[PDB]
Amino acid sequence: ENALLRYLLDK
Amino acid sequence: HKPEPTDEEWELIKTVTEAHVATNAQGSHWKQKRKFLPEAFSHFTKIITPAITRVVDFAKKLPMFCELPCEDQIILLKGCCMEIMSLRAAVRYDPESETLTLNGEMAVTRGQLKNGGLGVVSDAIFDLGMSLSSFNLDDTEVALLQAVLLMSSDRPGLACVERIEKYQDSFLLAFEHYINYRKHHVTHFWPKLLMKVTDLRMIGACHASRFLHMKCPTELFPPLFLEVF
Ligand SMILES: CCOc1nc(C(=O)NCC(=O)O)c(O)c2ccc(Oc3c(C)cc(C(=O)c4cc(F)cc(OC)c4)cc3C)cc12
Repeated sequence: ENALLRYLLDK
Repeated sequence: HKPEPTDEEWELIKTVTEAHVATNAQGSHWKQKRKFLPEAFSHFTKIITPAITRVVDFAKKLPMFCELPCEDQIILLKGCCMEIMSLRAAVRYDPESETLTLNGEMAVTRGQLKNGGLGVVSDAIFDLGMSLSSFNLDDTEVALLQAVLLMSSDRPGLACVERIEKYQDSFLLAFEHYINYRKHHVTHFWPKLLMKVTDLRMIGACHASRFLHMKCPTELFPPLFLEVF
């Protein structure tokens, strides 16, 4: 999971 | 006499200080843009997501954080997010209105944050705010306190435990040397600051307890809030 956290970090 | 920061420590102090100042809500304008909440899941629901995001932005501006694998970054942010937000509210304690400021805008009372959903953790954050008055922490001291909570090697599931412990030791030495340079008019300042790191660590694990108790179906909780528990 952690899809939104993952997104915000890899931006 | 007591050791003052090295050149490499002054560079680390610049990086972490600027990272904090750039991600701290209304840094200059927080006290003059303050709106005192009337008399709250709703109003605290709205502001949690931007507060998590600012912590993410702070870590993302620390080069040492960016050298870690994604799964360690995720675990480290899960671990320090409420700790860092709590600290940021606590240093914005106004003793005359007895309020904390959330998101640079919302001044709240002990009662409002307690009945708003935080419960006894509200009392811990307000009591920390009161204690932190006489400490007179600057942006640099707050930023290093944040770097120390972020670089915690005892978070469950971490891969690069040794690397993270090494990063934390750099911050702790820089932090102690800055405290020596700053010559605060308080006895045993450094030992007392490390006790505050424990207070924030206790707040971080009580947020996690209260979270599991607040479960209201999960879809009422903002998505990013659920990810960092
Ligand atoms: C200082 C303690 O930590 C906090 N800090 C800040 C902050 O801005 N710090 C200063 C800075 O960063 O400059 C905040 O903005 C905070 C907002 C809310 C908060 O605690 C709740 C509360 C009070 C409610 C829900 C909810 O969204 C919720 C949703 C539900 F569906 C049910 C529910 O049950 C109560 C609660 C979720 C959180 C994190 C804690 C915050």
